[PDB]
Amino acid sequence: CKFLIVSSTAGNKREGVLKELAVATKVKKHLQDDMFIIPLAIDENLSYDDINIEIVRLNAIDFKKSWAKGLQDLLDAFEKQNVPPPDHSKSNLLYQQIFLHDKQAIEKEE
Amino acid sequence: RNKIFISHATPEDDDFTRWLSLKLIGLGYEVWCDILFLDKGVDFWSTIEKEIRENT
Amino acid sequence: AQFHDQLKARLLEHTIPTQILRESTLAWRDFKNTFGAPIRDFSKIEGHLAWTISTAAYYKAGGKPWKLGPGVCYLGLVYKKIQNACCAAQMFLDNGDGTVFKGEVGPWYNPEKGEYHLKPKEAKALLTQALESYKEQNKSYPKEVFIHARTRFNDEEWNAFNEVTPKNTNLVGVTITKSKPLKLYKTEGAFPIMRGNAYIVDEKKAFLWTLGFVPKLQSTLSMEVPNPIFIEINKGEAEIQQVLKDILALTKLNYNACIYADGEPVTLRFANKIGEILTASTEIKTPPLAFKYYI
Amino acid sequence: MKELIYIEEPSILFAHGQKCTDPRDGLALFGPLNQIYGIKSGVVGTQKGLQIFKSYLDKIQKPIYNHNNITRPMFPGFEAVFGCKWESQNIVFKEITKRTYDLVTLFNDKIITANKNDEERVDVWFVIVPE
DNA sequence: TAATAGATTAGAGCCGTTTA
Ligand SMILES: [Mg+2]
Repeated sequence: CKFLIVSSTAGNKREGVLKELAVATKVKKHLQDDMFIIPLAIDENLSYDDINIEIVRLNAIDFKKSWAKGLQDLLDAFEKQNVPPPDHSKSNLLYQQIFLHDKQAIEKEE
Repeated sequence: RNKIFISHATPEDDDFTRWLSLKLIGLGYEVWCDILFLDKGVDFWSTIEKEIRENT
Repeated sequence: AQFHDQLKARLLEHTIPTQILRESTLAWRDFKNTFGAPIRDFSKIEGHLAWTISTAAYYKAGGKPWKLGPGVCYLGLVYKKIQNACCAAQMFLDNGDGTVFKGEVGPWYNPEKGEYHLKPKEAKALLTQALESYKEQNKSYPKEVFIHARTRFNDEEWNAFNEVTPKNTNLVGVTITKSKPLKLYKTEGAFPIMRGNAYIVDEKKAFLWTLGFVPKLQSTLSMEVPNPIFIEINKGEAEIQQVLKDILALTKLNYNACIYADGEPVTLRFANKIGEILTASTEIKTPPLAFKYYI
Repeated sequence: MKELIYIEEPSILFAHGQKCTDPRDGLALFGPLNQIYGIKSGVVGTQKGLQIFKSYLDKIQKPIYNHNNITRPMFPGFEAVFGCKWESQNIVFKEITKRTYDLVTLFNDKIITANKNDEERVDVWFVIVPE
């Protein structure tokens, strides 16, 4: 439904993110909706200049200061764009599946 | 064509424009402000043109 | 030397949360050793620093950062040398599952210079204060009173405790000792023993590694080699596994910082802090008793 | 060869009823239990101390990264973690321009007069002590 | 009163910031 692209200094010129952004703009053109791709600018050193052409045309969300204000911008933009019962238990059970698999107490005699 | 457009300096003058827009919507008039109604992740200049010369 | 504690003691009369911040902490870059790196090298911990103080602020602004997961009143008491002054810190679970983590204050004065044991009258007063605090919070008397300290409980104070207590209330006394020289290493890996392991010595005594390697952090709560804390059930009847689990839970209440866990019970640490603050200045009737005025 | 039992690490609860192990990850994932609306910061100190606290608060609003992030998790930001405003532009400042006793009484009197006389409410006073 | 130990107890200080 939406494509948030991180717009840090490293994340705006790397090859993989560039190709993902390119196919994102292609599917945006296919979907004929301008409310698809959202840049999240987080990096103090990276100004609104020097940013990639493929995202320079679009309106970024200011995550440079107070990441939570950018989070609120993301939330009310999603509500304004009809982006489709919130349950934090899903994230609670998902946090240790991926982020804690090399970091756990596995049974082994020591 | 039924819309009101308010242009302003973005970094400095926001409180006045926000208050003016809020009062205008309270009065029933439809308004468009870049710090209130300009969507995120959208070509801002193209939408400003559309609002200015299409519905204003 | 006694600047912070006496500031807080003088501020105890009029209830105002306060946080003391040394200028060398907030901006450690500009203060230097005059011949190289700054005096307080906080580069590796700056974000962690920005964590801890934030929680401290959020703790002293009336916010509850986290709860714990009934009918058990933990009472950790610590002795202060001046005459001796015993000051305690209590916690339990409210009927709404809220973590009541107030104190047990109004320090009790044992006149002996080195007897870290409360007199029968002072022990009775401390215990009954804890029981009525529990009564007014949970509407009922506690089912079990897990009373712990860094000192062994002598016979006369134990008798005072069990005569001031009411019926159907089992209280067990626990002794926590730090710096006990049992340096258990790990033969295979280069990282010390993982945190949470317990070596049982007796049905009443054991060594618990409340600090050490944390699998979740891929590192250690303690530099060098961890020092297990000795947990002994000197008084009362309780299961040592249950006591170890409860004390591991109590090692999660460190609201004075934001750290995965601390090596000693937070009840004892906070009782020590409030006792030092109380002994810093003159006697004050009915101290505030909530830790936001001390930590 | 004595057997070492294991006590499962206790889980601390957070907002919405979710429990986590590390206070940092739990705070940055679900947030604190109760919500306060913000911190009315009070500063008691010299002008340089106020400037230092101002700068550090402004840095606190934005994320700060540890040198090693896997062991000690980073700070997403106070507004990101706790969800209550602690901006630096809402500070009640009190400037200061037996020796320990008098140094203590200076800040004590400042806090007493600012909490008694001043109309601005301070959730918690931060004694920014020089060095 | 002094001393010689062990067991506990308590303070204070002091540096590093948890091996990737
Ligand atoms: Mg503290």
